Amino acid sequence: GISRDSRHKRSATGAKRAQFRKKRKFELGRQPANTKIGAKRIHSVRTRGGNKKYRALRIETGNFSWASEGISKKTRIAGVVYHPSNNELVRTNTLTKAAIVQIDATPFRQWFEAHYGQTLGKKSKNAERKWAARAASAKIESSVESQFSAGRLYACISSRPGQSGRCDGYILEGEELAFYLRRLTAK
Amino acid sequence: STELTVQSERAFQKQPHIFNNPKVKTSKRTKRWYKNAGLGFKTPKTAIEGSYIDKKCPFTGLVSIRGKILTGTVVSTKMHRTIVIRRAYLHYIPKYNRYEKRHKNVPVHVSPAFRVQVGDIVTVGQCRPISKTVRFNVVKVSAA
Amino acid sequence: ARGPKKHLKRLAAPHHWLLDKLSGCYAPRPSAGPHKLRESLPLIVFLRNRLKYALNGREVKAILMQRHVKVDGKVRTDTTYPAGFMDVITLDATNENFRLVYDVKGRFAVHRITDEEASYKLGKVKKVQLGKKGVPYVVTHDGRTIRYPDPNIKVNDTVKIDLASGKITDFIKFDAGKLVYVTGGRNLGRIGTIVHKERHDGGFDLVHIKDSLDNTFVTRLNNVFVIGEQGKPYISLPKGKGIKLSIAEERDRRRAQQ
Amino acid sequence: PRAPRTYSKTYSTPKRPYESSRLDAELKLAGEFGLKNKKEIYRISFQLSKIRRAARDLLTRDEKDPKRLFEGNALIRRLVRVGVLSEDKKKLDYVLALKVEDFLERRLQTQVYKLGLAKSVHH
RNA sequence: UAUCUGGUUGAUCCUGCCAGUAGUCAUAUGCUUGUCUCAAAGAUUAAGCCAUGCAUGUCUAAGUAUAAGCAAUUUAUACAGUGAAACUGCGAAUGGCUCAUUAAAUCAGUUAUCGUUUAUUUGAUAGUUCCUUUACUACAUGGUAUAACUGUGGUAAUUCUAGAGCUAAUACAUGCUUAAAAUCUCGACCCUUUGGAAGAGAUGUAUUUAUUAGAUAAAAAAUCAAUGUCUUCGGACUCUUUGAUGAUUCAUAAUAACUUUUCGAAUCGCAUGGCCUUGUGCUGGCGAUGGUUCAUUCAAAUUUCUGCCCUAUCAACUUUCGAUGGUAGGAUAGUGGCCUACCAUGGUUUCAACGGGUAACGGGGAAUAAGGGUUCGAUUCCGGAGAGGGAGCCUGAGAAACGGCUACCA
RNA sequence: GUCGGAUUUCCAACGGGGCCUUUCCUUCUGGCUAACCUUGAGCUUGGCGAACCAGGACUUUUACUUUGAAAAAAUUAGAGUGUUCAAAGCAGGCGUAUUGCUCGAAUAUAUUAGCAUGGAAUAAUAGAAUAGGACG
RNA sequence: ACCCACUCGGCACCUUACGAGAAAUCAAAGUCUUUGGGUUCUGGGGGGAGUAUGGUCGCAAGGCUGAAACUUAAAGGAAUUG
RNA sequence: GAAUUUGGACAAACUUGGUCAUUUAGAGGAACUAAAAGUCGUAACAAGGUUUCCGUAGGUGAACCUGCGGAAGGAUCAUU
RNA sequence: UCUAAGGGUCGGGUACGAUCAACUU
RNA sequence: CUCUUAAGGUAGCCAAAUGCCUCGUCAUCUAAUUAGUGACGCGCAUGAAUGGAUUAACGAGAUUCCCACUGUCCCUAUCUA
Ligand SMILES: [Mg+2]
Ligand SMILES: [Mg+2]
Ligand SMILES: [Mg+2]
Ligand SMILES: [Mg+2]
Ligand SMILES: [Mg+2]
Ligand SMILES: [Mg+2]
Ligand SMILES: [Mg+2]
Ligand SMILES: [Mg+2]
Ligand SMILES: [Mg+2]
Ligand SMILES: [Mg+2]
Ligand SMILES: [Mg+2]
Ligand SMILES: [Mg+2]
Ligand SMILES: [Mg+2]
Ligand SMILES: [Mg+2]
Ligand SMILES: [Mg+2]
Ligand SMILES: [Mg+2]
Ligand SMILES: [Mg+2]
Ligand SMILES: [Mg+2]
Ligand SMILES: [Mg+2]
Ligand SMILES: [Mg+2]
Ligand SMILES: [Mg+2]
Ligand SMILES: [Mg+2]
Ligand SMILES: [Mg+2]
Ligand SMILES: [Mg+2]
Ligand SMILES: [Mg+2]
Ligand SMILES: [Mg+2]
Repeated sequence: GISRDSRHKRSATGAKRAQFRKKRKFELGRQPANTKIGAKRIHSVRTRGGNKKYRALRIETGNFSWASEGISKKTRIAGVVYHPSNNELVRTNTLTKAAIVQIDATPFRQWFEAHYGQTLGKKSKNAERKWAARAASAKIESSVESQFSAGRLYACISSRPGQSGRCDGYILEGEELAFYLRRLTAK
Repeated sequence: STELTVQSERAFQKQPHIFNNPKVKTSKRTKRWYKNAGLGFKTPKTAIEGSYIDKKCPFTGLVSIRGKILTGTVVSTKMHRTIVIRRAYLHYIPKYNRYEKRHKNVPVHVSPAFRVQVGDIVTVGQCRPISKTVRFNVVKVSAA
Repeated sequence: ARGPKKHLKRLAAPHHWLLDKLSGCYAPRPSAGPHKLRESLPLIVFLRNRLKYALNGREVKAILMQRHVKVDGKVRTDTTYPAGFMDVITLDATNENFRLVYDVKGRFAVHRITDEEASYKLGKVKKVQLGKKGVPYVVTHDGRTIRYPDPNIKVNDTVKIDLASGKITDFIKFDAGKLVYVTGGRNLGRIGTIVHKERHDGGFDLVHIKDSLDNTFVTRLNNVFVIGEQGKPYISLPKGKGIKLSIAEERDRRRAQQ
Repeated sequence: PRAPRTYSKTYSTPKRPYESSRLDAELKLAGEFGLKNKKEIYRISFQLSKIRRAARDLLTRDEKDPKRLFEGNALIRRLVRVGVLSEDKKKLDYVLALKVEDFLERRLQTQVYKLGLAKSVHH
């Protein structure tokens, strides 16, 4: 099937290499998963040396790390919003590595209030003493406060769903965030 | 070089696993990662204070120089981040007791930290397959 | 192709086993074990062709199934178990103890050792790095791993292993002026009191070496085995002490007695 | 598959077929050594030649070369040991001029004649 | 063993070829053939086609036996003796054979994996899994189905098999059982300033993502943000923990989580011993099998530099639809235009690219040789490739397997 | 100078090494401080680091040639040895052969390419000329 | 403009053979078995044949590049005597 | 959890063209080699009875002849 | 039903932004 | 060799739109060809600005064969104005 050898396509000089060495299994490929959103369905793949590989399809949720706070949570995905490789993946809402997505941002909002408690968007003394200590850090950035109002966060998939069956990533911040927002809003 | 107006590609260009945190403020706003390639090759000043990415750079990328170290004269630099160098040698034909000129073209990836021209004598270090035909990486420029 | 090979033709086996070219197409292919196939004794060669203790492979097979032969104090019933450099072969019958040490000629020479000597062995340390849970370990040349080693142990040293527990009693640091034993190379089987070494970053570090008769030779770093501080070694050297007598004058020694 | 068996021919034929000079001489050699054919002489010529090819090799090498001294004494040891070369001639230059028949002299059937008991070589 | 000779004219000296001469692990064939040792052998044409018969099976003390098998142990009423069949576990990826293809391809020498997979061998290696984790609960151990077998049948036939009835596990599927200690999160109160608390949870390994450490040429002072262990709150201040490589985002460790959840022994032989509150009470040896991970070994995949025969009546080739490179991703055990999307216009060649031929598998080597060479290498070892031609794929650590399967063509 | 085998003080040759003749033919943090002006009564307390080491900025590039390491085994050359000789093969040989002893299975060749080391003649490259030249 | 002596370059010439060559002959056709100053082109027994075909150039004539089948033991060079 | 099925890539094979390479038929035309005492001439070798040959062009049964330019391998190394 | 590309006009002390509208692929 | 002209048809070309004999002879295309084409040449009676031999392109020019297509035909039938 899909083979990764190079005794096919032409040599450097442009010459064509003649046939040799009928296809080998250790030089194979397979076909893309094209993992979509919703109705979780993961299929297993028997790879070389056993080494089971999980092929994601129709996945639901993921583990996304808000880098600044050194935390991660389980949140959903709204859809693909920007894909550097092929714009076709965006329209079909296809999940790949480094495909910008919008996530649910719900657990993050309550975690922020649980951890900082000052405010986001818009009882016992054991709590605010932490808050008093965990002060001077509720000024994260003005470009993520506005995202919290709508309850969707621009996230990037840093995992390979086709290989590990999981969609993990991080929330865009700082320079990276300003790089995609200008690409998104241009008209 | 001309700094290639770094943020030009569709995907954001960054050094992997090099995180800058916006909560705190200090000097060196964008952290830069680099390494010394060893074998006495020095890390050029441009790589330290540049802005390029070139994840194949032997000083600021994910590639490592190991194996043969070669030398040749740059003969074509019309690629992007790649040059072709010519390595001449005399092949000894045993019957006639004398030598004959020969040459080869070794396409080598050139880091943005270097500036090269046709005629520059450059040394390259072996590394893992970078592209279909690139297996060496420009590591020291000896002429201008 | 399609998987590993399982036979070994004669004319392919390592030449230091001294196997005659005729008398059979195939040779004993060493199984996986503590030592490289290329430098390996295996017992069907040791017991039958060196000691003459058995006339066929089937008698060699019979001896092993009596749990008599034991390498490093463990039974090792297998007939093609690869016996390597400086393993100790102990036989209950005749109370005979053997050590595998290369002769001056680069062959595994029969070498009987005292019973006290069979109570330990040396292994050259190949790599020393942290394992899981931050537990440092070493790797000797025979694949033996030893957790919690002395931090001062570095690569290319040698260690004295109890051979009853996997523990180390002593280690000899790698320094110029230490007695060594060349394993592998054209100078195989020589002992030479290191003079110095070169760095040569980029691999294949060389070392210069000179025997008692003031003959200098050089071999690669991987082909050197320190066997203790100058003078006395920590193992019983075989007869000859690896001097590499030239063909010119050895015959006179050979003709000395006749 | 078994190790091939080395073999080698023990004789070489002369280049020119019909020399009146060579035909007479070899026939004389069989006359007083009782050899059946010309092959028993060609072999001695071949044996002598590979002796000289080695003998010539050592001489052109430098004197006191460890190769010549060791091997050169090896060759004259064997030639003397058989009796082909006289003891007084051990210079490795007197091997180069040995003779055709000195080997034929040390043949058993010749030596038996010399040690009586046959009263004719064909006996 | 650095050797030449016959043939152009009436005669001569040259150029020059024809003939002779010698050898051939170079074949065939003719005539002849007494002995000993040794030994090639349907390669050359047809990698043409094949009757028949063989060439891959396998058990110990140590997985499973109610044979409605065989004899007697008699130590045994459950078994422990031998032991067909069958399940299970391994192997069938080795070997053997051929040389069709193949001309920077294979291959030889030499590098790399800081670029990956590795059954097996050898050496090390899980006190953390009663999940509302105080009755959910078997842990002196928990379920299901089936073969063999009994019986009924079909077909002309195949190493074909249906329905019915039983029965096992190292088959399959579940499943608890052991110390602490410390740490970090939460968090009842005194109530307060210097603030500590009861109590709870988590804290193995494995997968995925993110973030932190993974230093280390030299010596002294300034006051601050606030003491910072203990204070004679003057500050003595040190211990401040840190491996390897030329080199790393390395080894390894820490925090946050994630998993549709891996592993963390419901297995077998032999000898049976010590402790008592002698109860089938508590402990106890030598092994076998399996098992996560790391390392080694047997490998494999890819890879560097250089090296190949005849051809110009082959001078340009490559990029339509991958050609050369960049970025991103998908795929792979992994690098890589391997593939896809976007972008650039590159890449080889008179130092012979590309195209053509090869009565071309490459080498180690073979014959002949003064030195130099010429010619051969299907064939005893190493390497590759193939199983009438093509293509795809299951099982497995390992196959694009063919004494495996599927399809097409013959 | 022992009865054909080696020593010395030797007249020579052959080839190496060190110093000087304007002849640095790179070096710092520290160790041996080393060869120590170190001397203590004729064997004593203290000289200048590579003669050995970790890191130093630098570091003119080649070709050549010497040595060395790798270049499977078989085959080739070749040491030894009774296969009765030999083609071969890697055996065997010596004992009072009652208990045993013991030598071997060498060595070399292995184009070219790659790696390390010494020479620096021969054959090429570059350097300080509208001096950012070197020392400072 | 002549004469004498000398010199640099050229077109040549006369005698000699130390040397070269198969020889006719050569001051280069020498310094080549005592075989190496640098370099380009061409040749490999006689015929078929400078033919066929294919390119390419030309208005054409024709040029350049250029085989194979086949057939043969001599073609040839320089001198000697007739 | 079987039959069946949507779409995808790998993709054998067939049909129809195209191209290239190798063998091969063919009326007829035109060469070349050989034998045979064929027919016509006598162009070459002697100043070969018009000196021979080269390039080019034209012509004629055929060897060849003729022009123009050359060469000596000429039948002259030579006229102060 | 979408996507990419192809423009005009205004704007810095002595690279970008705003507005408008084309059918071609 | 002969008779004879002002000179005896050259290079080319041909059963040609020029060939009587003729449906010439050989080959090809065909199941079968007075047709077509390629060859042949004693050509009733070709042939050189009466222009000769070829010729890419062009043609409501003349002719032959092949593929596609078809009620031209086998073999007719139906419908509309
Ligand atoms: Mg084995
Ligand atoms: Mg003649
Ligand atoms: Mg004649
Ligand atoms: Mg005659
Ligand atoms: Mg001949
Ligand atoms: Mg095989
Ligand atoms: Mg194990
Ligand atoms: Mg790319
Ligand atoms: Mg990539
Ligand atoms: Mg072939
Ligand atoms: Mg063949
Ligand atoms: Mg083979
Ligand atoms: Mg195969
Ligand atoms: Mg067949
Ligand atoms: Mg197959
Ligand atoms: Mg078969
Ligand atoms: Mg070199
Ligand atoms: Mg030169
Ligand atoms: Mg003049
Ligand atoms: Mg010739
Ligand atoms: Mg010729
Ligand atoms: Mg003549
Ligand atoms: Mg005539
Ligand atoms: Mg006449
Ligand atoms: Mg004439
Ligand atoms: Mg002539």
